[PDB]
Amino acid sequence: SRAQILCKATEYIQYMRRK
Amino acid sequence: SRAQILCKATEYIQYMR
Amino acid sequence: KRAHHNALERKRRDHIKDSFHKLRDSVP
Amino acid sequence: RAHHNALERKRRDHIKDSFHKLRDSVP
DNA sequence: GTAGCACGTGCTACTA
DNA sequence: AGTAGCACGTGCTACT
Ligand SMILES: NC(=O)CN1C(=O)CCC1=O
Ligand SMILES: NC(=O)CN1C(=O)CCC1=O
Repeated sequence: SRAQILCKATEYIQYMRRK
Repeated sequence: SRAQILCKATEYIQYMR
Repeated sequence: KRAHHNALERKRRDHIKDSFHKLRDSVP
Repeated sequence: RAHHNALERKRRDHIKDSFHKLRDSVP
């Protein structure tokens, strides 16, 4: 789902950018 | 952009991982 | 009737375009 | 027109392709 | 009865 | 001037 894909990458970028 | 954003994101993720 | 659907899809595109802008803001 | 339409069909497809490449990158 | 999708257009914007 | 890029309208399946 396009909404789900955007949310994922966005939530994984945010997490992984704070390590 | 939209396409710019997906490439940038895909490529940013590819490098951090 | 259907304009209700066209207006509702306008909110969905706005939602996707919102998520595009959010994802872009998280990547340098 | 058909030519215009034909390019956008192909441009959309490249956007979807770019959407599936991003879902496959993140765990 | 709404959500996700992809399509056919028309408009602005960028490319040789 | 052609090709990108975007948003709309709109007619689909499919889910919850
Ligand atoms: N913008 C955000 O980060 C919050 N959010 C959404 O809107 C969908 C998934 C998610 O985590
Ligand atoms: N599979 C890939 O080449 C990765 N990629 C591209 O080619 C453009 C930027 C992007 O996301």
